[PDB]
Amino acid sequence: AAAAGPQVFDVGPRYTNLSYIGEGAYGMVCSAYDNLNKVRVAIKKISPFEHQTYCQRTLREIKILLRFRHENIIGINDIIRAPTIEQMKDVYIVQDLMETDLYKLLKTQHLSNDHICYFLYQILRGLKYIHSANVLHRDLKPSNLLLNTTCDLKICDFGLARVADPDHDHTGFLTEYVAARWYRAPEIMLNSKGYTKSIDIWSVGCILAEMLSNRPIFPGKHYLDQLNHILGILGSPSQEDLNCIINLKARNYLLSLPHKNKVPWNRLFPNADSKALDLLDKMLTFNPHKRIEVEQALAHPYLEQYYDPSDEPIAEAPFKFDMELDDLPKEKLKELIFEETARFQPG
Repeated sequence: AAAAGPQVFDVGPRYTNLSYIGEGAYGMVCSAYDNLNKVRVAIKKISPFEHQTYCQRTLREIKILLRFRHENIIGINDIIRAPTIEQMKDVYIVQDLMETDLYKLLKTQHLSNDHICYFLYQILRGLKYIHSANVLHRDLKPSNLLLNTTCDLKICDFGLARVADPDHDHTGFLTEYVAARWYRAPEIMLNSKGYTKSIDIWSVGCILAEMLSNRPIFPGKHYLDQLNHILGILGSPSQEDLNCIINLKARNYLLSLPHKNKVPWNRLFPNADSKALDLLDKMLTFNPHKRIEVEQALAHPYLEQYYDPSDEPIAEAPFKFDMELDDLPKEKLKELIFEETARFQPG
């Protein structure tokens, strides 16, 4: 039983020279030498079967990532688990080794306008595929964007992902949310469950702004502070935009706030390409109805060096129906995880 910061990191025959590369979700991550493909790889140990919540996120992510096949979405190369449900306590997920992520890179590295353009292009190319599969990522943030040494970008972490459900998106004011505060669309704090594609475009807009300055654009300390940060830059919502918020607690909260004028993007980002700020403006639109769609963003002039819709594939097999994991008991979720991982068994 090969050990790492001894705990058990027991990874097949084929995965050797374990080097600890931090902590993940329900276990730890280590790089290793894939003795078959003769390439170094990332292996995540997942230990979720105790907690119903851990089981749902683990299954959701595995079902999505095995169905997706796209250059800008992290793939599962392999899954190591016991041959029986009884012996299965841990799952190991093998993925392409990505040396860094955009969080780590933004902490220390200035991005050129060309890198910002290329990274955004790749984010939106992967997001087009995701949305075309009727899936929302719901937790896009720099740490969920993996990069290698040749600047290939892959979206990861579909733990909070859901099938899109715009018909059922409405909710009351101050409804609890799980996804990273700083990347939350304004509507999440007002009247949205985050079941529409527009919530992911907002997150990408936030990431673009963070790429332009190396600092999060809306670093809210609390749930309503998130809103204050947003309205500090976009200014008070228009009457028309308020008219779309029929929820009285949310509308009267917004009406209670002092009037704020829009801060021009060119004032926050004086060194930024004007086309990037044009596209940022359209991604960070208050009204989710007026917010640019992924395919429109790809067609924006900022991305004209890369834009090729024939080379921006969509999903063959969208998740047409809700994945009803909400109140399956753990034991059902462990069996589905077992069944979902079966294709990787010599067995």
